[PDB]
Amino acid sequence: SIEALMLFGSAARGESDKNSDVDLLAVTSGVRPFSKKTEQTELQFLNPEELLRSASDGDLFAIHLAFEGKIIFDTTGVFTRFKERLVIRKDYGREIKWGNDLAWYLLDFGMNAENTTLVNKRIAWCVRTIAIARLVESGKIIFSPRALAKEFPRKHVSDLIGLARSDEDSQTRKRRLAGFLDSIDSSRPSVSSEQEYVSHFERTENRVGLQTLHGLKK
Amino acid sequence: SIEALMLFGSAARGESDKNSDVDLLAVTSGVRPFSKKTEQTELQFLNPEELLRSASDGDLFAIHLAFEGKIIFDTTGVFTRFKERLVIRKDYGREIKWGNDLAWYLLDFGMNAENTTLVNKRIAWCVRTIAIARLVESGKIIFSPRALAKEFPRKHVSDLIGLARSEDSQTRKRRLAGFLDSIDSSRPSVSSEQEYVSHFERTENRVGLQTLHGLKK
Amino acid sequence: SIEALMLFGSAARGESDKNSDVDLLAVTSGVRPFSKKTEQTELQFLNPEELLRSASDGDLFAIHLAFEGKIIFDTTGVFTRFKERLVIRKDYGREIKWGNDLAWYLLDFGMNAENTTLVNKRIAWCVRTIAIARLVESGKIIFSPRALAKEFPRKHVSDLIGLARSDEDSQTRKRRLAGFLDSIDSSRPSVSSEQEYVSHFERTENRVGLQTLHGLK
Amino acid sequence: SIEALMLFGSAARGESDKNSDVDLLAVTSGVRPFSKKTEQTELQFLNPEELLRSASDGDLFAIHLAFEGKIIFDTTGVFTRFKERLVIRKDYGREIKWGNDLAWYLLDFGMNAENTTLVNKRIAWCVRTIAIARLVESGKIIFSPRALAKEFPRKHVSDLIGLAQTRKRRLAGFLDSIDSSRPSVSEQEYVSHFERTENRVGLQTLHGLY
Ligand SMILES: Nc1ncnc2c1ncn2[C@@H]1C[C@H](O)[C@H](COP(=O)(O)Oc2ccc(C[C@@H](NC(=O)[C@@H]3CCCN3)C(=O)O)cc2)O1
Ligand SMILES: Nc1ncnc2c1ncn2[C@H]1C[C@H](O)[C@H](COP(=O)(O)Oc2ccc(C[C@H](N)C(=O)O)cc2)O1
Ligand SMILES: Nc1ncnc2c1ncn2[C@H]1C[C@H](O)[C@@H](COP(=O)(O)CP(=O)(O)OP(=O)(O)O)O1
Ligand SMILES: Nc1ncnc2c1ncn2[C@H]1C[C@H](O)[C@@H](COP(=O)(O)CP(=O)(O)OP(=O)(O)O)O1
Ligand SMILES: Nc1ncnc2c1ncn2[C@H]1C[C@H](O)[C@@H](COP(=O)(O)CP(=O)(O)OP(=O)(O)O)O1
Ligand SMILES: Nc1ncnc2c1ncn2[C@H]1C[C@H](O)[C@@H](COP(=O)(O)CP(=O)(O)OP(=O)(O)O)O1
Ligand SMILES: Nc1ncnc2c1ncn2[C@H]1C[C@H](O)[C@@H](COP(=O)(O)O)O1
Ligand SMILES: [Mn+2]
Ligand SMILES: [Mn+2]
Ligand SMILES: [Mn+2]
Ligand SMILES: [Mn+2]
Ligand SMILES: [Mn+2]
Ligand SMILES: [Mn+2]
Ligand SMILES: [Mn+2]
Ligand SMILES: [Mn+2]
Repeated sequence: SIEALMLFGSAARGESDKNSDVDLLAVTSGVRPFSKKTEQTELQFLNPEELLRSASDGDLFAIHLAFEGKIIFDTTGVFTRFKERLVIRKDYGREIKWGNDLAWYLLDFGMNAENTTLVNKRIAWCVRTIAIARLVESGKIIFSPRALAKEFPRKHVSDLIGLARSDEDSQTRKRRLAGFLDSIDSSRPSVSSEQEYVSHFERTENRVGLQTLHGLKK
Repeated sequence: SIEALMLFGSAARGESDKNSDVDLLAVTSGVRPFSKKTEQTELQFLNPEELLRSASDGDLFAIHLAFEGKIIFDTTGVFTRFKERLVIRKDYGREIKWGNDLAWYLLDFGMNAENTTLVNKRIAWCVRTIAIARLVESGKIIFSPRALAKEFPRKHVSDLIGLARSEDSQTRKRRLAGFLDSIDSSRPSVSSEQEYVSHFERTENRVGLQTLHGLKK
Repeated sequence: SIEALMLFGSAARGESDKNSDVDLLAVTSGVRPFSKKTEQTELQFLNPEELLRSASDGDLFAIHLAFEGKIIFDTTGVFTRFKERLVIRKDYGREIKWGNDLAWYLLDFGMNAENTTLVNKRIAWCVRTIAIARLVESGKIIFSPRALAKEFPRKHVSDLIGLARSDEDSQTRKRRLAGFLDSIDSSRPSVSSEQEYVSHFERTENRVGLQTLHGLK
Repeated sequence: SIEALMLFGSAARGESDKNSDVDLLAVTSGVRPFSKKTEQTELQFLNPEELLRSASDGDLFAIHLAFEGKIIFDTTGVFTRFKERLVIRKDYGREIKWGNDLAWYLLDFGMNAENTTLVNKRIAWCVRTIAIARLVESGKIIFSPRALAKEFPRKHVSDLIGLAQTRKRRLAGFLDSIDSSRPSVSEQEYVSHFERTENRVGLQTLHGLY
């Protein structure tokens, strides 16, 4: 069964934009994490242990749930134990490195891939993650696209996050992503071939990078 | 887009158990009415015009949304315009007869159908529709399966409504016949499955037409 | 200890304005009903037994809590037993008659009273009670001032309810209350003076009439 | 006039006991901060500019509202602008010092004062402000009395905070357990100390006679 249900995302902030979705977190035991999208809705499924682990580890997403989430119902108090476990870290350089390195892979290999929508979705994930992580290190808790652009005013932050649900395949994405990486003083990881990025993602445990690279194939 | 979102059903009452689903209503403009079931969740999609019509027509489901629904968000105020349009009727005999007639068909043809799940679900619909309507007529707003059996205490109400969540099969026909007796029900003047199709079309029993043709699939 | 808190009124409808208050209902065990107003906040205190009684008696205020109230927290489920006990009556002529009789007393004696604020509050109470009850009798659940004037289109409904928080002493209030009473085919009860209004309110169990009458003095 | 309403405190955590209150925050334009207490309810009134200031200055109480408060309604979106302005400070030693100095004053002079109630309220504030400051510096967000004693397990932490006879023995036992140092101060030198260190709560308490 489903122990608890939380509204998060822009709907929990009372904000909306052109193609906004509705974000719902369903806590149910004995299931591996997954999500289902259905006509502008998004259902995120987590088991209770994974929810508590994200708080103990100080996941940026866990910070969002505790900062802006709204409980719809909670029959087990799992969201209370979730907030009790939350430990906000002082250093998110690991998350910054993941978004940094995947941005370089997408720059080197993603701009002509067939799955344009996945590239755009994950280009935004890179810029979003770096912006969220850098702001938390500075003592701020920011998650909305409009506020990330104002609080982390690097080159093309708004444009690149705006790709999150776009099928835009213009080559101006490559020039803008390169300008953003330059504005944050990014350096490409010591890799070249696609196979080397795979090994580097494994070495640095960049799960989203591995999922993105493999997902672009088919 | 999605203007408003409402939690309804047993979760909105804090009465979810093990077999319970999670009921969510999403108001989206332009979409045709449909539902989607995903891992114990049920998403109901309506356009604003359809939502207001159910209020003006005093639909039993609309009374549930207005009485027990818990608004999660509503950017357009559509739920307020929904409640201002609500007109509870003093007479729900039309809805009562729809469930009464379909109950007779399921008693006469559904007890040995292949799709046992659909028959069990639609048997629960007949009993629940009748219980809800009778209680609204007396001035009560009741929708919990447990409270429907206490406030509408007819024979086997809890057992038959429980058939949606499914059990003592092959005694269902006896329990359904017992319920039809306790409500002083009468079978409509039909005696063929085609005569049931004809009766459902005259009386505009859409749930019956869907049920009958759904058992053939 | 406060076991449950509910938001009601216009804030729960998402349509409060600059002149609105914030309506909060607090349930505390072993306490008699009373109200405390604080910097445009209104705190209503009830015990669980009084709350559930208003549902069983079908109080018009209880209908509002059930169809428009939003729970802030509820550690005892008292709002769940509240809704299970609700019984909407087919007739509210008693509440209508209470509002009519008090309106006539204010018209006959209150238009030059010292406590103008109390008179303006209870004038709005009379018209609101009558409008709410009539709309409930017709199967509708209306409570906001704007919708009451639209759904109960009688003379000066909007103006008279607008006196709720007004210190206006103009005699135009008296002419408007008379025009309203004439539009609902109201008739003054067979009472001569102020003492006969007292004996009438006591005989007819008009608690609000007795409270208002002695409130001016 | 009231544009936003928020529930905070233990009721927002669903952890109210027999002696709890109901904490409500009302944002009202053009008012000075003040609070009304009505039959176990606590209404706190703020203007939007003051609410955003507490976020920009990283007030401990602002962090509580952002991570634990439950919005009842918000007609202006001020709570989102409130959360956008939040800047968690890298250090809260200033707050810890304020609570430490006042505790030493109350230990040296307030254990037999007339207003026994006010002494118990400010003593709890000292221990609570110190505990909450530790929790924020460590990245935690649950400011309940049980969480404070659990995460800050010094002697008699739950006893002192639980003060809303034996009070002196356990207050000194707390200062000893945290290796606290009394500031170099008489009761008149405690005044000159709070004034120099800008301990507002220490000033208003001593004159008692978020
Ligand atoms: N821990 C998280 N971190 C970052 N954001 C998260 C997290 N949880 C939920 N969200 C939000 C919700 C919001 O809606 C946004 C959509 O944007 P996103 O680009 O999908 O971001 C990601 C989404 C999921 C993952 C986890 C997993 N991938 C997947 O399960 C599927 C498989 C194909 C498509 N993804 C993985 O690789 O480990 C990683 C990134 O994601
Ligand atoms: N008008 C409503 N009456 C009762 N319930 C409704 C209604 N609308 C939505 N619901 C949800 C809430 C609950 O979950 C209930 C259980 O479903 P039921 O199957 O028992 O009852 C139905 C069977 C058929 C239909 C027709 C629909 N076009 C379809 O093709 O299905 C509709 C309902 O359905
Ligand atoms: N890369 C990331 N790292 C950590 N947390 C992240 C994240 N991306 C999103 N989040 C968090 C915050 C979102 O508000 C929230 C929903 O993520 P989302 O993809 O739905 C974007 P949202 O803020 O809802 O605006 P909208 O376009 O849908 O209207 O999940
Ligand atoms: N035949 C009918 N006529 C009018 N309204 C009806 C209805 N059947 C259900 N409803 C209303 C009320 C349900 O609570 C609500 C959800 O319908 P549901 O099928 O999910 C049964 P529920 O009350 O949620 O308990 P559970 O077994 O899921 O835990 O939809
Ligand atoms: N005479 C009556 N009979 C039955 N119920 C009555 C009632 N008067 C008020 N109510 C119910 C409904 C109000 O919305 C609700 C709050 O009553 P209220 O006096 O605060 C008027 P409200 O609807 O909130 O608009 P606003 O002027 O404050 O912006 O209490
Ligand atoms: N000295 C301080 N510095 C910063 N923040 C402080 C604070 N004292 C209290 N807070 C925050 C957190 C409380 O939950 C809340 C105070 O509310 P409260 O003083 O009523 C204690 P509470 O946590 O609600 O439990 P209970 O005893 O009422 O049941 O506001
Ligand atoms: N029984 C009842 N009737 C109407 N309003 C009620 C009642 N009980 C509480 N209230 C609340 C609702 C109003 O906002 C307010 C004005 O009541 P008023 O009596 O108009 O001064 O007091
Ligand atoms: Mn979203
Ligand atoms: Mn999303
Ligand atoms: Mn359900
Ligand atoms: Mn359902
Ligand atoms: Mn009001
Ligand atoms: Mn009021
Ligand atoms: Mn409190
Ligand atoms: Mn308090």
